[PDB]
Amino acid sequence: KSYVLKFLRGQLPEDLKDVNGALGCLYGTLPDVDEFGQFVISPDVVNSFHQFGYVKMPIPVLDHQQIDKLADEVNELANNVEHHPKTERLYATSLADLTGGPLFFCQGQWRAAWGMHDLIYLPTITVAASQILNNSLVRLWYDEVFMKAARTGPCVPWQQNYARWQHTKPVNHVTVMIALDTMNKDRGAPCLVPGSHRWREGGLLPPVSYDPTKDEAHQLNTIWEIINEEEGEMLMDTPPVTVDLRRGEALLIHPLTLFATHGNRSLDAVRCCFIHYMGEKTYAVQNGPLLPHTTKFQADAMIQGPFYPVVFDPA
Amino acid sequence: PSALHLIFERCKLNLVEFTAQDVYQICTTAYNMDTLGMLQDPDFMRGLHDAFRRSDQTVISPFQANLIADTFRKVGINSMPKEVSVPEEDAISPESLILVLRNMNITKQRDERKINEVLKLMFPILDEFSPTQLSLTVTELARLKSTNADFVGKLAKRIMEYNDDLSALDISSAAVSLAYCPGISHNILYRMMQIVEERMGEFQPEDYINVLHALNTLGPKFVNTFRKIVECGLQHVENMDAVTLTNYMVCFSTMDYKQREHIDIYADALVEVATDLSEKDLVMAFIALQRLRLLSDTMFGTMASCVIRYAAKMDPRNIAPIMDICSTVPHASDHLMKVLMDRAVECTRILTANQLGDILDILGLYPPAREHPLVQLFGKQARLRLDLMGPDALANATRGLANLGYADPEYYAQAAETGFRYGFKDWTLLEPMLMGLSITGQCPPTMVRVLGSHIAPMARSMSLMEIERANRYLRRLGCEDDFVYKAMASRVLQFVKEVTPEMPEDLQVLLQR
Amino acid sequence: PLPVSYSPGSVTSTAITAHCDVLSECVAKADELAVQLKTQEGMEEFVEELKTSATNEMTALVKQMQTTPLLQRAGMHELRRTLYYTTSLKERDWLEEKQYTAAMRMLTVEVLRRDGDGVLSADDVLYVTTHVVTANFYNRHLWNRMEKSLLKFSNYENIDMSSVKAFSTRLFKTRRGCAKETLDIRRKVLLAMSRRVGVLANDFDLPSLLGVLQCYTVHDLTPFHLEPLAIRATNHVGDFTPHECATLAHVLRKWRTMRLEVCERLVERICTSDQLTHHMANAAMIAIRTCFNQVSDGGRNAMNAEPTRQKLRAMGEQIGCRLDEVEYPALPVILSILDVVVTLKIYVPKKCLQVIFSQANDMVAIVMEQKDDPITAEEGRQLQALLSHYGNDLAPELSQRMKEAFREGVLPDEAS
Amino acid sequence: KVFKQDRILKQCLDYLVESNAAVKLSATSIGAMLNSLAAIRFTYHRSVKQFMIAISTEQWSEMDASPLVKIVSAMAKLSLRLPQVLVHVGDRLLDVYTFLSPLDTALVINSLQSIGYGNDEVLMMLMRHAASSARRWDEVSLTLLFGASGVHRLLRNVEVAAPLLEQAAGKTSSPHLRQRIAASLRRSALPRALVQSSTSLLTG
Amino acid sequence: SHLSARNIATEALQMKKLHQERGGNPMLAQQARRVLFATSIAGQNLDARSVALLLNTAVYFGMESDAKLVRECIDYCLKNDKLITVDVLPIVVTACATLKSRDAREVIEMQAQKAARNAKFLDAKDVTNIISAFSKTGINHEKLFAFLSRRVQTLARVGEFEAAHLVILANAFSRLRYRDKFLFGAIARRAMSLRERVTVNELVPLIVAFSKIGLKDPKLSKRFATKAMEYVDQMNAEQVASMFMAFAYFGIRYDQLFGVLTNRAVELIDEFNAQYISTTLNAFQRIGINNPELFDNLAERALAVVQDHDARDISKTVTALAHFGLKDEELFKRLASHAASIADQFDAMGLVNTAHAFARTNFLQQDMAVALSERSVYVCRLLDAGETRRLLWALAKFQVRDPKILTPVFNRCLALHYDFFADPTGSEEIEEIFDFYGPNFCPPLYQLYISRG
Repeated sequence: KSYVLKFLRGQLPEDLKDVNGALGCLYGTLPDVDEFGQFVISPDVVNSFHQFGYVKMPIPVLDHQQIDKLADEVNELANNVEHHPKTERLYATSLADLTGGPLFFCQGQWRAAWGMHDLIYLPTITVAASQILNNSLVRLWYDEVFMKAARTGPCVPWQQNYARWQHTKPVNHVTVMIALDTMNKDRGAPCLVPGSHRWREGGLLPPVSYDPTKDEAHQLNTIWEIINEEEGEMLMDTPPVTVDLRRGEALLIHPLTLFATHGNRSLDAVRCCFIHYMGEKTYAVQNGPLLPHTTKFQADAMIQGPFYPVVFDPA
Repeated sequence: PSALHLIFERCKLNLVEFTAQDVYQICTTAYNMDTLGMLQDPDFMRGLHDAFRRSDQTVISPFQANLIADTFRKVGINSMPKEVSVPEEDAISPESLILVLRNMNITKQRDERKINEVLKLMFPILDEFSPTQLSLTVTELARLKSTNADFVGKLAKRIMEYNDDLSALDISSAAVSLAYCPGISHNILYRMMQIVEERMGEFQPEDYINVLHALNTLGPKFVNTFRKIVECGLQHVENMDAVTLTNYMVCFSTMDYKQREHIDIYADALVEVATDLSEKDLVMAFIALQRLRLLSDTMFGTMASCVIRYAAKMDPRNIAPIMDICSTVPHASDHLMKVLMDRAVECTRILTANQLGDILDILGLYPPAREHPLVQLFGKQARLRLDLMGPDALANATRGLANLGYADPEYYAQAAETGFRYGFKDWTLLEPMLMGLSITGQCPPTMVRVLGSHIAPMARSMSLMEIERANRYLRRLGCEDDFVYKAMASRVLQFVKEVTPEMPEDLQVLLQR
Repeated sequence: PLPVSYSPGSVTSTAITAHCDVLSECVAKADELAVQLKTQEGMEEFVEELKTSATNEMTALVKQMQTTPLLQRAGMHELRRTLYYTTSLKERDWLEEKQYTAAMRMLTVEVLRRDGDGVLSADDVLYVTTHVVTANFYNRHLWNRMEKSLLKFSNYENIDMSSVKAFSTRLFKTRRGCAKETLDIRRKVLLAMSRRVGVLANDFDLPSLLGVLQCYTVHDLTPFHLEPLAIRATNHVGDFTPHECATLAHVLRKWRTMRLEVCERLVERICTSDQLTHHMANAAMIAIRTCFNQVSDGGRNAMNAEPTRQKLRAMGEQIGCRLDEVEYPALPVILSILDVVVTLKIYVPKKCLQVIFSQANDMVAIVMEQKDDPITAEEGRQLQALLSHYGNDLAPELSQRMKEAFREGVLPDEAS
Repeated sequence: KVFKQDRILKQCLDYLVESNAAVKLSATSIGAMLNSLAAIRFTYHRSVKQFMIAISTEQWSEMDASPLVKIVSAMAKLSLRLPQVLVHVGDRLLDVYTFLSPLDTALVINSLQSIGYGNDEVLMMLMRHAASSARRWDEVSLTLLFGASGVHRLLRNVEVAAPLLEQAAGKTSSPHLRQRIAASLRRSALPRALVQSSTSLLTG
Repeated sequence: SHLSARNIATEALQMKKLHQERGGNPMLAQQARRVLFATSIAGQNLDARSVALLLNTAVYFGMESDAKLVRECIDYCLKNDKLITVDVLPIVVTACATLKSRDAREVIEMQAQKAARNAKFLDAKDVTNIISAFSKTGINHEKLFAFLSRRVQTLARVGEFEAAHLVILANAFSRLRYRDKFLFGAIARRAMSLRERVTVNELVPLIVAFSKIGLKDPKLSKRFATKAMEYVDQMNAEQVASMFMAFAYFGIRYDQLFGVLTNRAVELIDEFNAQYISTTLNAFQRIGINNPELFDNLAERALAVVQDHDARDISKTVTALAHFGLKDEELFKRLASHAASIADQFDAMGLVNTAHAFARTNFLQQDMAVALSERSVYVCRLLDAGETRRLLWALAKFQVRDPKILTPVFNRCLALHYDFFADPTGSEEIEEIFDFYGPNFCPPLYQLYISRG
């Protein structure tokens, strides 16, 4: 180990993936090995997720005195006057053109900012994700955020998560979504079909078409293009339902579920976060990096490395 | 209720169009009564804060904006009002620049660039100021600590040329704010004090306070002025607000009045009225009385009864002077010392370096302090704070702990290591280190050599008695070198020109060595 | 058949070259109209026409680069020329802010991409940084990477002779009002390529030496590697005008080169002027004083101290007898000259004293009579004292004038 | 609508004084126009000053009290301290001070204190009038009076302050105002017994 | 519990001191991060000292220019430069060294221009702290350092400084590349006139700095050599390695001192770790002296402690072993295997030097080959002409021939082709590269190679 100068002995590495653990920010630190058994989720929630393809948590997982700090980090990550430091360590951001737009997103941001690094290891969601994945180990894949603009905030059409995850051999994932602010059907709350995860025996629906200028209603009524008569009858049986979220509520989804999110009609912005987990027994498909500037794997190599740290391990 | 729920939901989701006056009204009605839950719904306050931040603030007076920020900060969300820009060409006037400065001062955010700009723009239009506006801008500038003396001098000249168009309190404020600016020429100060002297007939009790404060800040150079005011005070000593008499005592202490005839009568009046003082004025009344040497038993009992009231919850920076004052008084006040020690025990973790050093110093020779727990616990903290202590605090703490008999061996080793990179300017700065190292008498030889090399140049100064202490400390520490002993021997020979049996054994052995 | 994206920085091109030729013709015609000036309404319509043809051309160019991928296929020289024009058309304000910001964003994105590709050469970093910081455009990553890439001195050993002159002239003439946070970067640009200047020291033209020394001095930089240049100035001093010689005196003093012999040879050129100017007089006086401080009485050469001091006083008199010909811009110049005269014991003719004191009186009248704008009270103290030492007859009115001015307290203290 | 478009209102306020129409206007109209201009924090103060100067002595001689208090309040909230108009207000207030309602006295006291008016005798007579109707004062008037800037100077005589001190304790209920008045009592010329007794009930 | 911001500032300063110079407890760092992540200064009203201390301690613990506390402090230091006296100038200047934003640059330049106006009106402690803090950042204000140089020269004629002042001044002046002979002469004069008060713990760093500055003088160098003789039995491993490094920098073959230091160091072989081994071998390579018996012991000890090597240690040890001829098969296999896992930590120097040293040694592992070859694309923009040529020769000996790896290297070689083809030390080194690749690979580079030059 080389000699570190006297006034540099407390700093941190450029990429926060190296600190094998959670910083002492936000919540104190990880609980002891025995103290991990209080975050468990009631089985009824598990059956509800199995049936409807999504489920909400009974209690919020964050407090306002932490959500305000997270929103401060999110606002800082969007500066177009002084670009946020550690920008080059992100997977991809909408500000790569130095102009941005009415939508702001960043992926793999836990490698760039404090606090949000500590969010990954929050027990109250990691243990729930472990329970959803049949009581096994969990692994972070990549985290991203969304911030809509003011009353001209665009929407996101219907989508299936696995449509972006062809590189994974099995369908063994889960997604946790955090609402950083109060959300509503007039502000950008999500709407998802309560049975789209049990269609075509797990098949993947054809990709949807969209136009970058039409109104939100037209982008919402393009679902009929994909479905057939059989799926149409279930659509009549199971109409789409929108869920409203307050500050700090969490929603668990399934990778095969159709989902979309309305636009922004309020007077300001709105923020939300998406975290995607794996279980064990997960292998790549092709030879190459799953994400830009990540570790390369073999055609049938198990997925593991520094960029995909373990979070929670039962027993 | 039902409609209330809908209104609350519409407010939280942030669709309502709120103007700054509406948020001010809602903040007021939540601040004063809050019968319905406003400060206990965090999302409502978050939405209101967002509405306030995004809304234009240019339509409200500074005080209401400060109230909005204050009521926001209570519930647990930070908030700062938006700053203001300097007015443009046509909007310039003597009234708008004063508004800019006033908003700067009220909201507790200051800036030098805007101050420089407004003081550059004020000069060409200086003739449009009303005679009651200059006495406002003068006390506004001196509240921003703007060290610019020529502009304030011009304002003072214009004010004094307009003497008859101001009230007494305006002159009071002008004097007190003027005395706070360092670079003023003294002739202007003389003329302002003369103007104050001319207007004794109209003064009020608060309005004496500013003149007394100005005289205290100025010093004895204006002594005759304080001679006149105190004379005018002779007709009201029967009833004054205790703060006024406290200021009289403070000015007496800082002026060096050589006429006890009035000091005595003022102090007798203060004796009975001092019971109404707060902490700060009580402490500085104590200091003022002690410096002019008037503390006797009759007033000491009353002031001990007055200070025991606060003794349980003293502010740490007001403890050391009280111990110092009670040190230099022969009367019996052991209980006040006991309670002050007990209070200072609790505040050990939050005490700074200098405060702990002085507290330990003042307890150098107190016998009841030889067994109180502060002999050890304080020292423990002295172990940690040692990396921040300056030479003065280090010397004071070492002197106090050595006089109390603190038996930690490595403490003085670290003290010597710390002091070796500081250097010493005098014998007093070095004596506690040797005294502490003398509690055991052994230490690594290299530091002994360094101490000898430091002592050698200092031999030329201390007198015959102190050389005895230096020899006693050196010989016990196993010193061996010679160019130190001969240096002390030369100074000893400078006084005594012959070896005689009168000198003690250490002088005898030094004279033959 | 490996793909390579390198192109020379000084050859193939795209239509960006044609657009840049159009813009060059436009600015050349603007300077041609300026030449026609050196009527006004006759050229004004053509000036408006040039502005319009610049604005429409910029709009077309930015739309072309925005809509279709042309940046990635563009060569390096087109990027350099486009950056130059995007700045120069804004300093000589012709462009609207939004267009300029968008064009700068696009150019910086492409430059960062090229740096990632690594095809950037040593000369291109110098050109880009010197033509970015001067226009004062803040991009954090570009600035940080250019700062880091200027620390490898060995790469900058092969810069062309015209390149150093162009960069130095560009970085020099914009110094008078530079923003603070850009100063440090400037110095790095001047230090990464100093060694090439040091080795080229034998090839620069005569006025270019003075220009380079001034450009290095204004940035508070006097590196030892450039010390030979000043030496050359001491050798070829016979070609400069008295103004340039006076500037060279101060430059030499700032370079520690100032010795007795160089000043002794220097004073003659200042003497040869038909009419003196205050810069030359001040430079001569300060140089004479410093070289009087140079000679040492308590030293190994105590044999010729006074024979040298008398000579120095001799020139001092020779320049003093002609001091009545010069205008004095401000009181501090008068104070400096009088201080040197007094502390050096140089006789001056009474006519020059009369002119100096009359000018000082006329200048000091304004501040006192206008009751504000400045002269410090100390300055008035020494001026009154100087006249009192030299006599009241120099200005029998300024005596009571300064006395009254001090009585009214119209001159505030320096620390006030 | 709180519509801040001062560059438009400047034209109207310039026209009002260009045509010499500022003198014949009814007093109530002036007391409404100026109060409205003190609602959006007008900026071009010089034009308002030239508007104020235009009105002559005849108008101030017999104005009703209700528009007069509006005018002085608009002047105070606009942060204006015109010298030669304050003397007009002061001597005109001599004849109509009895007709002032308690709310009007409460408004006038702090409106004059906030503009640096230093004619002590008129403020003392206003304080005497306010103490006369002490039983007739409600909470809002107490807030406007005791919350004035530098009210300590207006607590001078014993008989001009005690008559309203009780009512203050009985009626007002906001603790912050109670502590404000308790702190302000300590900087007056009232005796120690009365100050101690008043603070014995006031603080809370 | 909750406390005012000034108490927080005091405890933060003590926490920084304890972490810096009294053992690196990780718990203290974590607790300080927790306390400082949730504290703001806007509400309160404090003087410049507490705000500057908060900014300094926050920046020390790894807070970039994005957090709330840093911005809150920086705006204040922007708006109140007059409240920044000479007392708080060095604290803020040190605090802004790591930050490289716009406001940080402007604050630093404000302090720099203020410093070279109070040059004459300073004292010992302020001069020392100011010069060290300015040395920390990397400023290039020559006039400021000259103004401080005259002040230190004058202040040294009355003899106030202690050993620590001399150490700090020498280190700070050396690190800034200020080659003023008279200043260091006065420093040395004040050092040599302080009898028995320069302990070895304060003597060695002064020698290190005096070696690092690079002034050419054999007289004071010989004085240093003779003065260091009497303490040869007193140092530990670190000071021995530092002395080797410093005397290698001096560049004078003081054979007597080298011999006695060797006989001292051979006793302290056990206490040597990887860092001292690398430092000693690098110093011996730089000076150019062969000492076999010591080399075998150092090689065996490094074999015993392979796991502890960093990127710098490997880049030094492998280069020294390749240069000196002493080869150990097992040690080299372990080093290559270890560097396989640490392939990401190499900087511009380490990757190229390790690859070249491995290539010349004919010890070509394949895991190391792929791990080091893949990394070349990331760093290729930073290298120089000669380093790129050496890396290309190492890659040609590595036999990779993969366009994904090779494409940026050739672009960079074309970028610096003037220096690339004007290096006599390696004129034969391009022959093997161009033999291995062939004309069918890079037509422009081949055309330039065939051309005269």
